[PDB]
Amino acid sequence: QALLRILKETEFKKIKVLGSGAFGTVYKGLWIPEGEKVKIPVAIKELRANKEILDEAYVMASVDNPHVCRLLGICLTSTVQLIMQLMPFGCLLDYVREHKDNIGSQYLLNWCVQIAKGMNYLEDRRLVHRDLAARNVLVKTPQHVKITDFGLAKLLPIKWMALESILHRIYTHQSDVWSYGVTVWELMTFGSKPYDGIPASEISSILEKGERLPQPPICTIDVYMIMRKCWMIDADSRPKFRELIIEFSKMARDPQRYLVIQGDERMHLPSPTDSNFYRALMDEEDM
Ligand SMILES: COc1cc2ncnc3c2cc1OCCOCCOCCOc1cc(F)c(Cl)cc1N3
Repeated sequence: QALLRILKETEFKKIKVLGSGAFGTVYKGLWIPEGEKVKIPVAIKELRANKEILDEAYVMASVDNPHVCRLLGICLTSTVQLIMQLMPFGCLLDYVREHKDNIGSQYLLNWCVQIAKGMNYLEDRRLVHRDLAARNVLVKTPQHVKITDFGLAKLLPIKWMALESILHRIYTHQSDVWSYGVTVWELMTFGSKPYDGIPASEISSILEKGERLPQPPICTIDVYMIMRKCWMIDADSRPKFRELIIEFSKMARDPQRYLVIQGDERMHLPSPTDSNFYRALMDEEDM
């Protein structure tokens, strides 16, 4: 395909390590096009059957949405190194932790809109994410986040999975809606760990008995009810992503009534001069 570039070992180098998961290790790298002197920053994930890999990979490189990250290139040899575009701000989970007092309700609600927009695109393409979490939402600019780690799931998180995924390994677009709720909960708690102190082996036990994540202190009841319907036992009773896009888009038009944060009227707001400046330098895709 013309979308997944197959790279040689000799045309890219790992430079600095950025993080790891229980799947692979993410490096900041450099691509040196053959015959050129430039060095282009890329992100590289070295994972811990080659045809199966390439096939799932083509499926990945076929995502064309402003809020979904595209797999750009691959190098199948010693280890499976995956190449995508570098996001200098990092993952959305770390971003809300380092800035846990200077994030206003306009940003948080718009992030919820965009993640749902990206998830809705995955459902239209009939692709199940399987690993949605704040750690797997990247920040391109503060005004533009993107969902990442799409396919790595099958190519290779108890507290984010739905009960039916935990009990029966059933992953559907509605179990992704459960995962979306936990991702939204994480953002409204500024990066708190869900079920902190609870062993992962016991989560399905507490889920069956009716307990859910408690109400974050900044959430009104309108926002918390959306998160609670995402955790209904009946998977067909959970909201659809298209319904979530509409609901968070409404609340983003009056952020102060649905989120109570201290100084929200003193926090930075996306400026047109600022949004145009970010676009010309870091974010030229369509939107
Ligand atoms: C500025 O720092 C970063 C820039 C990045 N640019 C692009 N992609 C990244 C980046 C990760 C960074 O580090 C922050 C913390 O690490 C994040 C650990 O979990 C998120 C991993 O999600 C991925 C999945 C993948 F398949 C591929 Cl290929 C790449 C990434 N991650």
